[PDB]
Amino acid sequence: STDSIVKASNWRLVEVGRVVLIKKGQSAGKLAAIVEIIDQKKVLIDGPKAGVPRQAINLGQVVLTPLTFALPRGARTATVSKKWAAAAVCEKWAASSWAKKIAQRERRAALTDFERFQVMVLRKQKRYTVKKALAKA
Amino acid sequence: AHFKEYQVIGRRLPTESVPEPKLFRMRIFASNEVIAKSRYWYFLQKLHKVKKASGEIVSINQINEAHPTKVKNFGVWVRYDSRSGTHNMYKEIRDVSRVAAVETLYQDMAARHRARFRSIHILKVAEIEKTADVKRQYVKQFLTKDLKFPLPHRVQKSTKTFSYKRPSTF
Amino acid sequence: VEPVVVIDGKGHLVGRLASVVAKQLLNGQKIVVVRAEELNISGEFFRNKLKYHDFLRKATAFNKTRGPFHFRAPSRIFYKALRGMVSHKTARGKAALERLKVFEGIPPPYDKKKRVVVPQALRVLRLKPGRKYTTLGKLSTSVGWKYEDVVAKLEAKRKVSSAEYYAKKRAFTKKVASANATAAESDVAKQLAALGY
Amino acid sequence: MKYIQTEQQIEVPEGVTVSIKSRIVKVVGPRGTLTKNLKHIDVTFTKVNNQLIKVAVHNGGRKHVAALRTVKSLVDNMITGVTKGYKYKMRYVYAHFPINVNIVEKDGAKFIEVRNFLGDKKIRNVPVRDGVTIEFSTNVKDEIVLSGNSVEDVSQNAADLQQICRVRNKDIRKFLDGIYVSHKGFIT
Amino acid sequence: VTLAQTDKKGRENKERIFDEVREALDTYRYVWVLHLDDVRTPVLQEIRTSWAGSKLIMGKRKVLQKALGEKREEEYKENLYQLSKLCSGVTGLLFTDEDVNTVKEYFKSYVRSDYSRPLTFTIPEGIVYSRGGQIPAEEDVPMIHSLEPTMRNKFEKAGKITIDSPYLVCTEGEKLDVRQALILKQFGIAASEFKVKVSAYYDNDSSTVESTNIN
RNA sequence: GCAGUCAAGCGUUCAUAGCGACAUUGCUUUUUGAUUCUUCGAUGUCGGCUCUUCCUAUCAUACCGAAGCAGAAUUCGGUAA
RNA sequence: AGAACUGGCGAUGCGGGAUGAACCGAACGUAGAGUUAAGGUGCCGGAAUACACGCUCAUCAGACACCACAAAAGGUGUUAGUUCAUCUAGACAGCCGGACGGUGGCCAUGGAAGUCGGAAUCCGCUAAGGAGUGUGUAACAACUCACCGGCCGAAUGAACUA
Repeated sequence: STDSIVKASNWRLVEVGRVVLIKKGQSAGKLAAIVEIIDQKKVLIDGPKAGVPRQAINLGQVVLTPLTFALPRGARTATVSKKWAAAAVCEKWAASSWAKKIAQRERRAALTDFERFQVMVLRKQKRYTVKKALAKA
Repeated sequence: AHFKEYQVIGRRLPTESVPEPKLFRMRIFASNEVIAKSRYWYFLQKLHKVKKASGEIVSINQINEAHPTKVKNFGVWVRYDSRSGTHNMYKEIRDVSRVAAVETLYQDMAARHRARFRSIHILKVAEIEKTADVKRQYVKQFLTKDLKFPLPHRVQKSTKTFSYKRPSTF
Repeated sequence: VEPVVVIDGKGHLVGRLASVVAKQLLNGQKIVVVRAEELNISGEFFRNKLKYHDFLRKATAFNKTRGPFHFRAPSRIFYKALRGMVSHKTARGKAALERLKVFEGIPPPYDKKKRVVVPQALRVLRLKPGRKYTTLGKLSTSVGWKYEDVVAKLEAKRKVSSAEYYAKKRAFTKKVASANATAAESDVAKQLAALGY
Repeated sequence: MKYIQTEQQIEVPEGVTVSIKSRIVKVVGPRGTLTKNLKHIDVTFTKVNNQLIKVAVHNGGRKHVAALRTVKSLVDNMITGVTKGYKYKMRYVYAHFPINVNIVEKDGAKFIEVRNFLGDKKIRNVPVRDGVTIEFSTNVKDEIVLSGNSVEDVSQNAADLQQICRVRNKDIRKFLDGIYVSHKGFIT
Repeated sequence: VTLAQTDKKGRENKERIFDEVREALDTYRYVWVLHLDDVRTPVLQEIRTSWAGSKLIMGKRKVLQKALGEKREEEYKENLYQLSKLCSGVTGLLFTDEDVNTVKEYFKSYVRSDYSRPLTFTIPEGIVYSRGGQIPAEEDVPMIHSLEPTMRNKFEKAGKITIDSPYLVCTEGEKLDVRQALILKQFGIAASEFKVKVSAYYDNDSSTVESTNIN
């Protein structure tokens, strides 16, 4: 116990190969990988598997996602597409909780009124078993 | 606006006893076609003795970027008019295409040196092919290997007027 | 969206809060603002003192009673900055300021209810880091509010009572989440997951 | 010109340990413990391995980077105070009136008392701060010695002790009375 | 800002000493490199006038390293690069052609006395003086009062300067402080002997590297 | 102010075109504290009693700075109505 | 105070400049829907607390033509520039060592020995060191710089432009 407990303050930091999510624009919710950083506020992105074209973007329009993978700086679209498959980030993305939350509110919007009735009848059944399990232990 | 780089070609006048005037081309940064024809006579009258009524324009062409998705260092020579007499300036921009780099230059001149569009003359925009001959400092710091920088203290723009979460940064 | 909305006053800016409050009062929403003594003003402390003093000397020369009443309390300072935004001379402005209640601290019954914040008026989202601000609770003490030794004492009494509630609430949520976890994997749970709940 | 990142390096010797939650800095070692607040200064601390700690400022201008160097200068002064300590030795030149300096405790407050300064009947008190010990130099005439762990606890009490004896309404070139700081040094 | 007469030399002076080393090699057949860290200026001159046939060149290190040729392959004359690596201290190269014995006899026989930068002296507990107890104090002249604020600050009554406690400025068997060097330096005590040393000799026509050590 | 000596700056590419700051040097009734009682003519109406306020460009009191200030007595400057 | 060409006010409302005979848009029957001018979009107050690159902190900041404010000249406050030199054969800063013989040079003199002063003002040896940058002793001495050298390892200094 003669150790320096100094905190790390972990951060998502931009680099080559930091995969990102485009929140607004033409793409609107697609994955893409940063190819080369231009300056403080602009980068150069590309995702071939998702469908976003290669373009330069401001960092205001994009959000940082914690997944990374190894990729050389200044790569072309064929080379990013090959590295994309080797990391298999499209499988690693759906494992994360933040991708599941996106899909859930997408599904709750597409619910039919009859399906919105079926959500109701099940939650009336689920709360009956819980309140018996509660208030005994 | 979105600048578009244009080539304009000028041929003074075919007259008797002087056939075939030579020809004169320029590269013009202008937001559309009609300004670039008028921006052409603004320079070409300064160089030698012609007029628009003593002139006609041969052909216009839109010069696209040769390689958009490649990242280029650009060194731009600029002459401009101040409140005092005119004087030169050399500046360096790192950007995506030629015609997007002039966009960031006029914003840079209007911010720091308070120069509108009419005062600035664009001398030569050149791509610096090799690295490590970049003169300026603020362009040079992005050329270090394995450059990684965090973005601390991000704000969040929320549409509802009231939020209940006591909102938090990064 | 709610009948009476309780805005927590901590960490906000005077002007940018009072703008978005004044629009809701003119639209019919009832707003009650609590913890006024924690409100913040941009700029350093010595500036905002002198912006008060050149205001403080402006009063009617032939009779000082009839002039601009220089209120001192942090709620009253904030109520001033809001009152200039609503057109308070008409009948529309009088009925718009009767929807507003501003308090120092949190008095009962507003401690039992939820408090909210306004994201376009937070200090920590608006100003750039490395920039001087000013606490309004210190400011009114420098110009004659003889109650900061009282309001801060009642908060230290409140927060101990509030910390006992939260520990009771957190242990009850622990029992529910454990009961909800063992309720999962049932046939009613798996059909909900398909529909998204 | 918006420097992208700048860093300094604070060296930690073998005696001391430092534990830092958000900006509160604690230095624990041989002679004692010292703490310092840093909520206003806006930096990021990072340990590499147990003897070197990097500070960092990302994307800051010239005024923000200028404050980064003095953070290194403050934490280095904390480490030396815990290892070597600080000792200020002061002398007091009197022209004609001998200065009586004593240490009196007033309900546990330990005030430094100055008498007979330049023929004044006024009895001045100088309070001793927390973490500074005042002792009189054995076998050296006319010396008062201040020693403590923190620089700011000692060096303020050194400067407070001299300004209370300031000469007024007189030509200072002829009247040379006062208390002065001889030199600034370490305990060991 | 200043208005002094003497100006900076520049790069051309560094290339002139680069020129002087090349011509001195083939003319004088012996080359002598020396470690002379602390030297006095009239001591440097009298070595030049005791060796009138010689040429002596002092200069910066990497200039003198490159003037011999710091690389193995690149050099003025052959087998020159091994001796250049050895000379770590401040050097002044020497060029005499008489003898390999007389030169190593000369530096071992030559010795002077300078500042310490050993023996111990105590300041007497009376009035201090310029010599400070070297000669009897009745013959002594008291110190100037103007350098007393230097003594209360840097060296750590009447105009005659008084100590009340006895002070020892040195102790034997001890490395002296840089400050304790200045205490003897101000009093005028040059009791420590000074001697210059040589590390390597070279012969041009023999063209081999000679390695030795004298202290 | 005029008569000069300069030249820190300017005159489309420029010394000597043309200006030309800070400076600098000279008289306009007496370089030796003698004099020298020289008050050389304002062409539309305000002054004072009482009694409040306000400006600071501060004469006095408050705390300071510099001095070419031993003390005393002063001189100069800052905050301050 | 008096003229010249054209427009306007007087004779003329309406939208914009908070307010305004003269400015900006536009000239009037009574009404409905549509799009705009000049001006504006935090709240009063109808309309983006829209987007994008920068700059600026004021112990009297600043905010939009006519218009209700200002001068020269200064400011290691900040930013971007020009021309010049130094530099990985080691710059800038820092400590550390050298800074000498002719000669205490000549008149000045109670006494400056480089430094109360006045004219004057070269060599020797040098990597380098002034017939001397300053602290000053009554005159000496000493210290320092201006000149190099050893450690030390990334660019730095100077004027000027706005």
